[PDB]
Amino acid sequence: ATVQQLEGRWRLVDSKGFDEYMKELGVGIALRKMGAMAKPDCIITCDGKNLTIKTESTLKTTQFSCTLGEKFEETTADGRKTQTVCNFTDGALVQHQEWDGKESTITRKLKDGKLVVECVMNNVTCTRIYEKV
Ligand SMILES: CC(C)c1nc2ccc(Cl)cc2c(-c2ccccc2)c1C(=O)O
Repeated sequence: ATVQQLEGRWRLVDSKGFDEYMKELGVGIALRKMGAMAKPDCIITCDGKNLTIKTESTLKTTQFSCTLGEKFEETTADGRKTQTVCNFTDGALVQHQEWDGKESTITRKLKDGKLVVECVMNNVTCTRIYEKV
């Protein structure tokens, strides 16, 4: 298991719990409708400890870059300005976001050749699955 195994362009094939996660975040109706109906690609590139994650669809595209282990200001899809850290740990990329005394974790793992993305805030969870393209 290495962070490099997560590289490439990945296409969303299954979502569960995403709308609920967005309601927990407090996302408004315009963006929730967009997120319910987008089928984005995820594009992950990594060079050593440098990581970029771009999420791309007609409806909505976002991108961030970071150094693994380093705290940075991430502007999210829904416009939060979080203190984020990403680490590759026990075979998963773990992204922890902190803002206004709130927290959310997003994990990304390779399973059976598919990218599995899991999100949680206050026990409200989502699982999104991507196949490689
Ligand atoms: C971190 C992840 C679960 C995520 N969280 C979000 C949290 C809130 C919103 Cl409004 C969007 C997202 C979007 C996302 C970005 C573009 C198209 C569809 C979904 C994504 C995404 O797929 O990158």
